[PDB]
Amino acid sequence: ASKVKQDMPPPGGYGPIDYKRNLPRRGLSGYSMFAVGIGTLLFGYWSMMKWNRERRRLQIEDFEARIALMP
Amino acid sequence: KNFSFRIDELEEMLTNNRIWRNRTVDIGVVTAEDALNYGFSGVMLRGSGIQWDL
Repeated sequence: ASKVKQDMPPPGGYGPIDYKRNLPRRGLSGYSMFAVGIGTLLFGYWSMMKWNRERRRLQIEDFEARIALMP
Repeated sequence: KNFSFRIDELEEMLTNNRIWRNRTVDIGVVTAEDALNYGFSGVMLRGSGIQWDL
């Protein structure tokens, strides 16, 4: 009466299975990376230029006050 | 159908790492004739260029 019933794949088979290596390239050129590094270095250099000159002026002002108080 | 992503993550961790490459590249080099004579089989043969798979 009852037909055979055992573990079999479904009709038409299973869905395709991926096996190829998948290592995508994120994407950024070495020239671009070096340019970003140089640009951030230059920006830091300029900002610290300005801040260090201001610090020199502040130190000179403190020295002026000390000179005034010295006698 | 999900294992290939796990292999890909393993490769992300290992295949292009400079420390892993420096640890494994040019280590334990065996010639094809030496591998055949010493009785090697499997990958130990196929790593030396021998085209053999049972």
